[PDB]
Amino acid sequence: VRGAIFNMIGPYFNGGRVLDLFAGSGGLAIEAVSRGMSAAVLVEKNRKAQAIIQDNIIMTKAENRFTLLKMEAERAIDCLTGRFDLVFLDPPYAKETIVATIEALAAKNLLSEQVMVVCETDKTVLLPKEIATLGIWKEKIYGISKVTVYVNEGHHHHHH
Amino acid sequence: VRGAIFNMIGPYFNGGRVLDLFAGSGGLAIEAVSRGMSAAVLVEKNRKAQAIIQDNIIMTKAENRFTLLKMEAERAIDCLTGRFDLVFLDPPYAKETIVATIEALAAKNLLSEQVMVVCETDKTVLLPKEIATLGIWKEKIYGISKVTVYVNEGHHHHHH
Ligand SMILES: OC[C@H]1O[C@H](O)[C@H](O)[C@@H](O)[C@@H]1O
Repeated sequence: VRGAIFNMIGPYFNGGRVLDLFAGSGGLAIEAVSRGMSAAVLVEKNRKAQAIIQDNIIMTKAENRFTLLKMEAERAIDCLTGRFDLVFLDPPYAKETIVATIEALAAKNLLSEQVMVVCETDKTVLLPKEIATLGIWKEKIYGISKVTVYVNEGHHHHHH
Repeated sequence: VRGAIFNMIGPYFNGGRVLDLFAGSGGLAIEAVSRGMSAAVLVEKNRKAQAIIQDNIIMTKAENRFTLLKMEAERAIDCLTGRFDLVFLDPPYAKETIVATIEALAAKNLLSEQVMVVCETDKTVLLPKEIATLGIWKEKIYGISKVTVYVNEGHHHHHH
């Protein structure tokens, strides 16, 4: 569904910083940078996922644009600084706390003025229309998952 | 002071990852990227230093190349994953912390084969010739400071 997600929020980007809080294989972050983002911070504590991410980043030929952090998402939010323009939140079902996480990101001033938060959850997960200062821009349900995209009030339209 | 330091280890670089522990104002990491390093991870626990770093990062017009972590160096090392090509160390309890930090970095396999670990300390601080698998390559004293650079046994000779 990589192409599906990017057809929603992209397909191409104008640079910026990406935060992938539950990076997994690194797919989301890597493709985002590929499609136009400048750099990406990937957070994934899963030992097995690490090796895969490492290899995927090296295969991009622009590996230095990726920073992998082996830590819990909550911990990462309390240690990262600066601001992110695109945030990917695809937590495993049992650890999913989209609302709390976005509120934390906003409270820690980790979101850029023009920010987009892409959430991937089970199809059955209901999310509020507004979280912090963000609002749902798009929501698509395909297969057993649902992708919900939050953006800041006044987020600029995407250029085609 | 930076001109002297970089004439020792540079003066230019063709890409790579920088790690600036006990970053302070982040001056070394920023200059290293300006000279050719690809990206930098800076770790600084002090709140005032963090503010300064964030501001300096903006003045580079290439802020997307920096990742600032607000955490203890020890904690940071346990969360880092990529191999680093250039490491800057200027910590409190210099001699003690430099040895412990290099030992930790080496144990976590966070140093590239051709890594340069650059230590800036008071002129009187005496550092050991060897730490873990590293050894002193260069050491220069000027003004009221001393720069010591550690490298791995297989470090390649540098150009002039
Ligand atoms: O927040 C989303 C926006 O982030 C950055 O500004 C990107 O350059 C832009 O392409 C993207 O639409």
